[PDB]
Amino acid sequence: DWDLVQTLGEGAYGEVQLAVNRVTEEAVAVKIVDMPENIKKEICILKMLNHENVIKFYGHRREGNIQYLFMELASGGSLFDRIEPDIGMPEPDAQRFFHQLMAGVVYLHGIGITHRDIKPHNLLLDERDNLKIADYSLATVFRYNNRERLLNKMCGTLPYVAPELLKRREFHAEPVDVWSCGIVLTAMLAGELPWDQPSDSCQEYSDWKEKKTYLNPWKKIDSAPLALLHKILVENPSARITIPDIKKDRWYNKPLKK
Ligand SMILES: CC(C)(O)[C@]12CN(c3cc(-n4ncc5ccc(-c6ccn[nH]6)cc54)ncn3)[C@H](C1)C2
Repeated sequence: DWDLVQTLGEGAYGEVQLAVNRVTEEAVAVKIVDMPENIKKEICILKMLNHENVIKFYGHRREGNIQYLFMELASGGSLFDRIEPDIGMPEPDAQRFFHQLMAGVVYLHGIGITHRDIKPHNLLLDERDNLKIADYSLATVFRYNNRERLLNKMCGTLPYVAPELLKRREFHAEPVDVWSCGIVLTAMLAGELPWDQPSDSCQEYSDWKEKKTYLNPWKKIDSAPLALLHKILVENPSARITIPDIKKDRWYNKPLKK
């Protein structure tokens, strides 16, 4: 019924392909997984999703040991491909994408789900350039029956992970996703990642902690979004800005055009 045309992206288990229906020509995204605990959890999370800034899940089909996960194709491609290396993108476009990213993350956190791997390759765009949070292979429950569960597993992508994930045995989920959103905002406004990892052995991270904002990528960023990044990229997660307070930030609320 479907023909595999091109690879769309990668992940820790299986692969995501562009599939074209042999009868209707309908183009969709399909995740093909070989061989059980991890896929059952992923399917469960994908079934919970219903929001404008999260990738739409059509359903799943099992054939022997092979699992197929059907998702709405993001015709605008990835946010990664909108970032010009060493430049970024126009500040109004970055602000709009950031507003949409916050909308999707508030939605996930509201249903007690943490994404755990927010980065430009996992942020896709529809026909009208609406951002959509994709890939739930690392996603997990951090709140159930109004009771929070601490995370105790290391995962994600090193330039995007919060420092507490490397240091603490257990840590709160929401500040970790807030942090990765801050690295995404830095990438959008500067076209470069600030550090390989948020550790003391990383000079670029030490330089940020020492407020050396006269260095790249910070010197490419205007004072208003930089003031927001100073509130997000806070080492101590208990002192880090929360999403309700990000929504009150001067740059977040600044009228911008084109
Ligand atoms: C230019 C071109 C060749 O015509 C494009 C590029 N496009 C896309 C779409 C997607 N999609 N769409 C849905 C979807 C769900 C999950 C994932 C994913 C990424 C990582 N893990 N899961 C990726 C997904 N990814 C990348 N590029 C559309 C084809 C436009």
